Amino acid sequence: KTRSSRAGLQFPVGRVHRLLRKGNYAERVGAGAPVYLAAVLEYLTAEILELAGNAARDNKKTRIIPRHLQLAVRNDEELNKLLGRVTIAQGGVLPNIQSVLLPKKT
Amino acid sequence: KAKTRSSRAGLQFPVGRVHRLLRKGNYAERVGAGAPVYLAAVLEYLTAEILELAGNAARDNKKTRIIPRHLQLAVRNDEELNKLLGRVTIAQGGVLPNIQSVLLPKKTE
Amino acid sequence: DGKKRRKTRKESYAIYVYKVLKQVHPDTGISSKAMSIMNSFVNDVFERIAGEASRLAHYNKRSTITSREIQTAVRLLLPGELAKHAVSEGTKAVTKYTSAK
Amino acid sequence: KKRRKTRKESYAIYVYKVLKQVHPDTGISSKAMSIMNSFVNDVFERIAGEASRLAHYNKRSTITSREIQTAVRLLLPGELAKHAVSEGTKAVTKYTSAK
Amino acid sequence: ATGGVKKPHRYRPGTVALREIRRYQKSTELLIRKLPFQRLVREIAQDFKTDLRFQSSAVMALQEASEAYLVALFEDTNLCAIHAKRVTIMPKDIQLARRIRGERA
Amino acid sequence: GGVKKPHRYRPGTVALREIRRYQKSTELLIRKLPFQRLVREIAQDFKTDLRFQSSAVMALQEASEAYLVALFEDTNLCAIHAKRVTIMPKDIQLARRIRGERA
Amino acid sequence: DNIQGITKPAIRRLARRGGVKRISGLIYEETRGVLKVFLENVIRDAVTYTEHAKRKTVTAMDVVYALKRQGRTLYGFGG
Amino acid sequence: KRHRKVLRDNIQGITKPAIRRLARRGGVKRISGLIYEETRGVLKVFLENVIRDAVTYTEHAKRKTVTAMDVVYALKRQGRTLYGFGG
DNA sequence: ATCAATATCCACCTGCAGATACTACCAAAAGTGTATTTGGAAACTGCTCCATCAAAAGGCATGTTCAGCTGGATTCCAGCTGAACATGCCTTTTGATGGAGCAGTTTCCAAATACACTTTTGGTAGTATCTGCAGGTGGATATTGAT
DNA sequence: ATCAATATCCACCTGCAGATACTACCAAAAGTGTATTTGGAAACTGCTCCATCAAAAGGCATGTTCAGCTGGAATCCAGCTGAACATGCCTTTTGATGGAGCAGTTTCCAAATACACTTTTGGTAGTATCTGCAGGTGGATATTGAT
Ligand SMILES: [Mn+2]
Repeated sequence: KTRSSRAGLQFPVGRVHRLLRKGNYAERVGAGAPVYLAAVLEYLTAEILELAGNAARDNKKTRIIPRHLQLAVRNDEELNKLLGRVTIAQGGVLPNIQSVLLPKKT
Repeated sequence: KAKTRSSRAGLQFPVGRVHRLLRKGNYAERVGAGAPVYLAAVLEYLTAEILELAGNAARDNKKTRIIPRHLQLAVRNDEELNKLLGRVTIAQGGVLPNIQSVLLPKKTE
Repeated sequence: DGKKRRKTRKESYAIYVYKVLKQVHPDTGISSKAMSIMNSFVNDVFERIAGEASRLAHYNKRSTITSREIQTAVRLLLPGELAKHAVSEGTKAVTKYTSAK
Repeated sequence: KKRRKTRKESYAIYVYKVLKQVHPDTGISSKAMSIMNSFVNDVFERIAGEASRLAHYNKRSTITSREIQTAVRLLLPGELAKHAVSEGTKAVTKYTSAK
Repeated sequence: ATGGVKKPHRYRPGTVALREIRRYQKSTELLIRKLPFQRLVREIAQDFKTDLRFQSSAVMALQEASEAYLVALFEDTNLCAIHAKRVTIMPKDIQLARRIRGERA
Repeated sequence: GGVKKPHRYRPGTVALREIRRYQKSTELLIRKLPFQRLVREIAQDFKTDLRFQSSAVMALQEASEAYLVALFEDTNLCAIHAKRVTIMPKDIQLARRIRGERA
Repeated sequence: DNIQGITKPAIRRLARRGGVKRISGLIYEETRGVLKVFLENVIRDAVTYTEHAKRKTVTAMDVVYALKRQGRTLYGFGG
Repeated sequence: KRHRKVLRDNIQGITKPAIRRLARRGGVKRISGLIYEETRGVLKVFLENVIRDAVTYTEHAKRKTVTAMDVVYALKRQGRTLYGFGG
């Protein structure tokens, strides 16, 4: 049996393990860590997916693309901060216009 | 011991310590013996390069011993270093004499 | 007629992603373009974590990264409520690992 | 007396050594020295880590001197690099000639 | 009789601007023209170093990443006139935005 | 009742003079206690009843201030940019946004 | 008073170092209310290292790394 | 059979509308006259900046082409990590 | 141009918070041949991709004319703010200890790990059918603007 | 409020490239099992160092009074910056072929790891004068701001 199901996950605790030895951040690699890791990564993916999903729906579409993704990401407080210096190809911006730039009094 | 590797290059920077220092952080599996020198050299020069302009800043304000303020003035008054430490703060360094234009007495001239 | 000198295996999570995709939205699809951000989502974060962890080792002169470091790493890196969940989510599967076989 | 003897090894001495080869008659407060150790330290990692980064991109494992050059090339601004890039390509060929 | 200006339809100064902000904000395609930007990526390299080659892709980032830049800098700038109490962006605004970001001195 | 025309350094002058005075000075510009009071008031909310190393609090009083000191230069600019000289808090808010603070 | 225990003149004092001529009345609170975030964020990152090495005292090293990883790196304490 | 014709002053290959467009996307209504030029140079500084890097990669791997990865490595390393193109 | 009223900046004065230099000291940081390990350049060399011309064509940039309205300089002006200047509370301090608690230690099994088998699988080629969305035409309602 | 004139919602369809969907191979990677080898919990206590208390002082703060004028606020007015209009060029699009110069398989060696045993010196830990400075003393007159 596999270590994924073994920890009840979808991410590869095998493949992330490799990328911790070959990676060189330390010599000795723990045994809980690579699990904790996969898990960690998996939450995020998920978090953001469940986000640009509703986005995807908002504009009545069913195939999440970058735009919805950047709508997810940006339209949300905690994520934004995680990717404050990050960038997303065909990103699109969040629609928005400053106020004094709107016309009034005839 | 006979003589030093740092002397085999003519420095004051421990080519020995470098080669071990570049293991503790785990920067790679194998190290080309050229690098620990190449590094020391650069670091050495760099340290000097400041000291120079810092020691140069010593006479100007009639004092002999370098204080942080002289190290800060050394750094910021240069271009190529200001940038290199555009994201760094020296403890107790203070700020360079800079008063903005519009602020002076009798409007702005 | 194919296989013309074996190209160094380019390996992504496009499966692992899409696995966890269907869980969130059963009928809701995904561009290459749209995915091809997602892989860097992982890519980006992993290294940010492996990194910050590696740093902790040498702050305590430790040679190994425990799932305790990862927590701290995540606890530092991941902000607000995103950290909380993760912390627990991390442990949850960790525990499922520790109490097996 | 070897009990609380856990060393705090620093560049400080080497820095004073250098403090002289251009300004041989100069004092430096122990707080102004504390800075200079935070300097080279910073400069050490920065370059090292970059040369450490410069490995895997190329599927590398041995940090040769080259990737240090490059690290510093990538690291140090304008004119200020040129010298350093030189300074280090120097010493390397000296120790090549040396024992 | 002689009183009714002219006849052709014209929109007020800035009402196409609003019309457009609304638009180039709604979507995402890269905003300068491929091959003209292209050369500017070719020519700046060739000036660092000659006999060189850009991957079909690799110019793209340089562009994608490069718009992005400004559009986001532009935002910082749009904000700066507004702050000075204005609707118009004059260099300074940028220069100021560059300044604070820590882009110049 | 009076004094027969007193010496009053017409306002603004003491300011410019203090700028001259304070810019070349290097030592910190907040009382250590109130700071160390605040350094201990907040910190609790992450781990309870702690101790601060001698240097630790000051390293902050370096940074904390160092952050502010600069944060002001930036504010002034904005004020000046709006053709002003007094730093209205709107400036600060604008000067936060830009660095990547409120945005 | 803690946060209010941060003096309006000290606010002025530090501002003067930035070359502030004229300080509006509101600034004094805002300064405190911008100094707070700074600290929370700083110390948060700091203590998190403490809590790792198993310590009841915020070391100096605890901070350097906080300010480094914060991006506001500091010089002359790491000893 | 080669080409490689003279290559100069392309910055204006960044044209007023296209510049102006980013000014829309930016949420900008009224554009100064000096802008477009001022703008053209910042792009260069930018470009100028990221490409030193992406080449110093190519340059280094003993390459003669600016592989996607390079550019990205060079973007992230500057503060502008980009998702999408590789790595 | 006059000159009271301060703040300032020069050598000259001396004491202490602070750097300078020596002696005692010992685990470790460093250097040296050795015997063995493998990364990595170096050539043949497939194969993918980029530089390149082709020609069609067409959307999008240019530049010029004409105005509507936003910037700039206008004086202004009322209350917000620096200055002084009176206290006077409230940091500063050093002085020198209760006492943690971080440092330091020598243990000692769980945890990491490197070695040789084992078994799946996820990734690419290649092959071949579906299917979401850009995109064009077209028919009601929206917003803007001249009335 | 109504008329008019452009841009846009809103659903409608093609049509194809962009996803997703099989086989089939198939190389590495992932997992199982024991063996080795070790980094760090786990208590015990030292000792540098962190926490208020002590006990006079007044330096730095605030609440204070008055104007000195900077923010903001209108008023006007020249002219830039937008909307539009007429063109056309150079951007864009689609294949097509050399041919680079990149990538992977196959080889053999310069250089480096992993041991093992002796050698030099940087941090530690004091005891003592060394020493430039960091804050008072006159004395001077520029920088300020009344006349
Ligand atoms: Mn050129």
